[PDB]
Amino acid sequence: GERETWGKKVDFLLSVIGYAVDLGNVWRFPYICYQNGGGAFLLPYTIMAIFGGIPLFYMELALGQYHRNGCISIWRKICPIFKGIGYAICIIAFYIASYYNTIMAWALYYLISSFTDQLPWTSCKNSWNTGNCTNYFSEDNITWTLHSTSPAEEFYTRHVLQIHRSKGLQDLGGISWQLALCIMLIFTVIYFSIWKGVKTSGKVVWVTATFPYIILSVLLVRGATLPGAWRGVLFYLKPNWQKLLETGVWIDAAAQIFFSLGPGFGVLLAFASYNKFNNNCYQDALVTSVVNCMTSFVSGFVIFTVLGYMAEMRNEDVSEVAKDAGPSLLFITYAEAIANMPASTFFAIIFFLMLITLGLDSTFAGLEGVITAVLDEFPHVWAKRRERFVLAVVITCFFGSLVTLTFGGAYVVKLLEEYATGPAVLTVALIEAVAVSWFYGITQFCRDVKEMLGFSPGWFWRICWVAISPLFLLFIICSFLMSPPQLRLFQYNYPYWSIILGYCIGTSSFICIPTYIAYRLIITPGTFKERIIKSITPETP
Amino acid sequence: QVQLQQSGPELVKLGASVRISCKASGYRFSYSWMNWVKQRPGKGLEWIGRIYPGDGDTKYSGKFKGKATLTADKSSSTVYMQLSSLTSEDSAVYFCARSAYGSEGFAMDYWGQGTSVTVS
Amino acid sequence: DIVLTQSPASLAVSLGQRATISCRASESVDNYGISFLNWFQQKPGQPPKLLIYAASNQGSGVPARFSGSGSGTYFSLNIHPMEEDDTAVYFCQQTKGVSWTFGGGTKVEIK
Ligand SMILES: Fc1ccc(-c2csc(N3CCNCC3)n2)cc1
Repeated sequence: GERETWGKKVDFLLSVIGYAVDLGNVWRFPYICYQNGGGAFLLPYTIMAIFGGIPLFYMELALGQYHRNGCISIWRKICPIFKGIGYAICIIAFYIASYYNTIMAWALYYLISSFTDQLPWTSCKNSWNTGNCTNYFSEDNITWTLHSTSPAEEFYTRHVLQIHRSKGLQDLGGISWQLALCIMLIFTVIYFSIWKGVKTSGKVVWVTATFPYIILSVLLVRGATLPGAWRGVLFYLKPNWQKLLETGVWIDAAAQIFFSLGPGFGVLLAFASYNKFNNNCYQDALVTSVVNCMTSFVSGFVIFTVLGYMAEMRNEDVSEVAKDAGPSLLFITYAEAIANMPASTFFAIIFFLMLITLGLDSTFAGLEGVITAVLDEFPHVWAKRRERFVLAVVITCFFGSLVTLTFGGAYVVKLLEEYATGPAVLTVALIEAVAVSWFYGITQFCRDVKEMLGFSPGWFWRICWVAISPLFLLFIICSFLMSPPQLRLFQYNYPYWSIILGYCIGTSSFICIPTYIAYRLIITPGTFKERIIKSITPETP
Repeated sequence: QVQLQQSGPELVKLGASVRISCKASGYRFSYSWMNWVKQRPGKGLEWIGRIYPGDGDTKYSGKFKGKATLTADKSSSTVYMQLSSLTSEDSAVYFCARSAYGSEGFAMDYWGQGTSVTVS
Repeated sequence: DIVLTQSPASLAVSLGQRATISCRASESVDNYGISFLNWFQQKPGQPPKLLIYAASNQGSGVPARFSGSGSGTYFSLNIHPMEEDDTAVYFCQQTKGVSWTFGGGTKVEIK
């Protein structure tokens, strides 16, 4: 087969690292770690990474490399009835692209807004500011009334978001042309990065996957030298071992590691499908997973040095400084830090460029998974003319993201990020692991891995894939189902119909798998036993 | 009770410069633009400029830059205005206003009694 | 520089009738859902008094008879009933641009 291959091994490694290293490594993991015991949380995170995310990462990489097919078509070679998984994954991508890119747009907007001599989120003198605004790092002579807001909070909520113009999820308001242009530029960059395939995405990730680390090192050096950063680092690391007793800590570690590594989104599979057959996907999986986890740790150091600095300038514990987190931590809290620190313009420019790149590499990977899946599944129509299909994918993602550009767009972004990554994607990943372990047989998968690498996976990997990784995903799914999210943003309690809409989004993502199972059973003739067996067995070309 | 107290009536000669003061009270002084507005004897209001004492950021009208310079003194909660190279045209009543906040359209809610500058 | 054109330059009202003063902005003054156009009243020989602190919002202590309306480039101030105490010069100030130019002023006098 004349299939495309990575120009260089570094291209694949950096593509995977950029995929797994997103803004979640920077603002999800550190907040979750501090909330769940700080240093103690490194014990769940590690454990659920060793027996959880990493086995699935390696399994997906090996599967994609061996079968050299995308998310949709690969199930022809593993378990045909589960072909619907592919389509489900595609839908998930859309939902992700509906909000993911929007967040990047915000960063881009901030980036542009950060090119001024004085950062616009520095003072309360601006048009968007209201009477509640008060300088965050003001002298103690002026008290911080509970109703007060910081200038950066005003800039985020009223200038860029204009959230004040939306009464909630029911009244999103109009579309902000500024964010519309920002996301249009974002999608132009995305398209022109992933329109010729891996031969261009691999080269683009050289900048989009390494630059975030350069900026992270710069920001770590900046924060470590800030006054009061040691207190922030101590809060980050001070272990609350009692938190390990709570099940919620382990639940959060599981969810964080799964959604950080991203095993089960059809993206690692698509990236591996371009690897050379005999390439070592075991080493690649280990290297990329440890890189992602260490990036999460280092970015937590970066964030919490600054949080401790901010907690020192205000005589407050880091708990009040962090508040509630979200994008409201890199756009309000950290943005306040940049505004206060010297050389604020340069640090803001690099910080928001880092956010843009951290998002861009992951979006490249997420959309490339879908593009590869469709290209492999329907080559008779898309094998050529790939550029126009990628254009169609980008246009569809932009149209899906239009709702997130409204003045109530932040509410929709939070809704999607809470429900797009709900138990639907976890169930899809669990069914992937089950199909490749039980239905396809762990022995056959290990034989394929031996044929690729030359050595069969050890008993640890077999046990993980067969029992623990499916059990890991099932544990997360049960956690998500038996605890609905009471999600809240900007003192706006989400309504119950929003929860029902999130359930609808999740099922629409997942309802592809049962629908295709029923379709495949119906089409295949024979009795029910044969009707099922003939479709479980991988098709032989 | 917000009270903007301005200087008394001022009489100056041609080509001189004058210091017009506006003392603010009743509100947090550093977080409100202080607008200076001109009003000639027979003509309407004529915005001169504004100063944010918090950052000390002054923005002037196109025809008043250089002619008028605003400054702030947070210790005394005062806003000062230099009119330079005063001519017969500058003879007018000058008002200082609090400018409310951005959410309220920067409305100049509170005003001073006005300083009558007579150039002769 | 946003230019506010008021109309009419002078306006005569029979006592108790409705007074309407129109303002046209060369550029839209709306921003973040806030019109950024204010209406002020000035009695002869007194400092201007804030009248409407937005396109619509009533200035603190302003009687309910005064009412602002409009948005974008066109705004209006309406007085109903026009009491004898309302004879004054009504100005409109745009707080949108860098320079907050005042309006030409409308002299409302009792007929
Ligand atoms: F348009 C898109 C489509 C998909 C994604 C996507 C899928 S999975 C994922 N991540 C999980 C692993 N951690 C990095 C982020 N992102 C993003 C944008």
